Amino acid sequence: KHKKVKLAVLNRKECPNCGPGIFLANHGDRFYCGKCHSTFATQK
Amino acid sequence: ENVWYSHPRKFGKGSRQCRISGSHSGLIRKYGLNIDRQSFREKANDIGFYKYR
Amino acid sequence: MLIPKEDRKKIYQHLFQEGVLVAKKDFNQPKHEEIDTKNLFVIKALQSLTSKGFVKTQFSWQYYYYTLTEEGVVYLREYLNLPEHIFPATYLAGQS
Amino acid sequence: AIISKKRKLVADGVFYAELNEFFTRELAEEGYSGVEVRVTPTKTEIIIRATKVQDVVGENGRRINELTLLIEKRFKYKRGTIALYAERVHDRGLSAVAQAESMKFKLLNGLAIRRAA
RNA sequence: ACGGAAGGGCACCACCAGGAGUGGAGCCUGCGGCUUAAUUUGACUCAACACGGGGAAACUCACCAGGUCCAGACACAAUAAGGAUUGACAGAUUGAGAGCUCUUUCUUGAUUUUGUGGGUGGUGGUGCAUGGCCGUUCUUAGUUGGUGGAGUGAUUUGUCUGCUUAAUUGCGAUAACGAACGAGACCUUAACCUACUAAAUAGGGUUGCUGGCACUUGCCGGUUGACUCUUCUUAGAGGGACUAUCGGUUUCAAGCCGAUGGAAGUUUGAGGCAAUAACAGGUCUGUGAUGCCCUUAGACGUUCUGGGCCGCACGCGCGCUACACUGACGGAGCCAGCGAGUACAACCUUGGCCGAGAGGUCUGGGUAAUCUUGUGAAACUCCGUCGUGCUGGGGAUAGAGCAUUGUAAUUAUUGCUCUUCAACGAGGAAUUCCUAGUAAGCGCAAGUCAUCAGCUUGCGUUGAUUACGUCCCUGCCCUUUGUACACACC
Ligand SMILES: [Zn+2]
Repeated sequence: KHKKVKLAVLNRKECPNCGPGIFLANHGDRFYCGKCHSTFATQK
Repeated sequence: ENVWYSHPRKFGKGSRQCRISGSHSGLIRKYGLNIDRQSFREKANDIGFYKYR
Repeated sequence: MLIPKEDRKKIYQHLFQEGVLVAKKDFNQPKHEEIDTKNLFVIKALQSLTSKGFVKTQFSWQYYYYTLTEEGVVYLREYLNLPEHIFPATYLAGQS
Repeated sequence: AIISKKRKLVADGVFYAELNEFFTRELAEEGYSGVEVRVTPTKTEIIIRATKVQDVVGENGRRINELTLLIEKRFKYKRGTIALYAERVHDRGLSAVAQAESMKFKLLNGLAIRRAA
């Protein structure tokens, strides 16, 4: 188990599927959501 | 929370249960009672069963 | 205990109107009867109540019973914010 | 409905058997011999014979008023169909269940073993 | 309390007169031993061993092999949003679309996570810390107290020479008189009632409408068309039995034995309830019945997934099917009683089609003297085929496929179809159960049950031989005797 690597103030574009609700996660050409488990592939 | 946390328990001995505690052995299911044979002797005359002969 | 606090206030809600809760002993159930929360969520909520004053309860025939004391009515008025002349089950609604 | 007559007659006995068991727990402090159910049309008269009658009722409808709501959620009933009364016992000497509660107190308090008998 | 000491009694859990057989064979299933990573634990003479309602495919499940989960209630306290911590597809990962995490930077907004207490959970330890309930001493005849007597006293007679009884059951004899509990009485069930009280959910008659038939009036019917009733049938409410009436036989007492009446004459048959006093008999593996010891998150609590409780040179215990001609293999004939049974589930399931079977399917009816159901079940009856040869008797081991119940049948679940066709020519010492609708053939139903009787508890068909007595054997009750025993001859 893990402490979650907690770090506030972090630190981008809103969701296509949902409204103004969740922000995307930036990687080396890789994306996934927070609330709607994890449902992205292409860059946005 | 976790996905797999059950088995098809709609039949057999594991799914069936008594009303008092929950013993999976010596279960009376005749007339839809569901009270095990140890506690049935205790609660016989209250339900209405008697030892006539 | 790990209960998002939207669900926990709905247990205090439903207790306050009727004044009685008859919870089954069955853990790992989809949702509770009448109230729209889990059975493990409901039992652990009323389990935490018993430690800090209240609540009159049993462990008989796979049926947990819960009926609030006089001080227990005062505790629930603080969180839910209802002042006086309310539901519970100390006095009747009218003719009953 | 529509259920057979043999099944409902046995189910009637277990319904009472549950009710008698819970009132042994709930009315342990206030005295309790038993329960007598009489299912009339619509309503149902549940007569609880006990020693301390006014304490079983409570403060003008509190103990019994809460207990009537409990029986509804257990066995699925509406407000009006059940009425929990409280009547006195026909003597303590013959009714041998009353002596067990007095003896249970005397051992829990700390009284003599032989001289209680 | 014992006695390898003596009188008098009693029991097919003893024995005589006999019947059926188990111990022999093959196989089903419990217990050992062996076996094993695990082959889960209880139980040890009658009173362990088809017992735990124990027929485990996963659940069950206390056990291994390898993993997940917090379900750490709460008292107070360390970060207390410059996050307490909750979730997380994608492929390395992983039995594995378990975020199990190690690759990841989005979520989530005080529910908690992190110390010390504090628990809750346990088919964890102890039946020799206990309670309830069951077993056994024993369903045997035995056990107590009130006045009066005998004893300084522990105590004792009453509770007994006899004769009866199934029985301290009763007659009679008397420092004994009356009394209670146990048994007997009581309660439940099976018989008898053409007399009451009754019913198209019970069956019969009058008759109609009608179907066919022998051709005279009469035979078989098909309808819940009509009218009416109570023999069977169910079940209220009563009677019937009291050893009755005689004959013998007894201090010619209490009873017992031979007739006659009677549906009934062993307490009229069988069970149900069951005294004081005990055992260190069984159960902590029915339990939010439970003392305290252990176990208290890297979990003996848990939860999912494969595997085992069924391994096989070998012993004993109940059991099933056979060792055939009183029989097996064919048709034909064809009769019971106890039960049981879904509507929020998937129950019993006729009638019609498909199929050599098992079983597929369309439909019902039934919440049940209404439909399954007349549960036309077996053994039996009667003509044919084989006839005394391990044979056509017997069915075990075997292989292939066709069905069904299941998430799953390979460690054949279960049934079916042809083939494979053995062991055993009435069983050695020993040994169990049994006095009449019983014994022993015979199947049926229920109980457990998603699917599985070679088991147990209940029912009705077929229905004997042989006592109708006794302490010789094996043990039980009293009296009289002896004791250096009193956790009492282990
Ligand atoms: Zn999204």
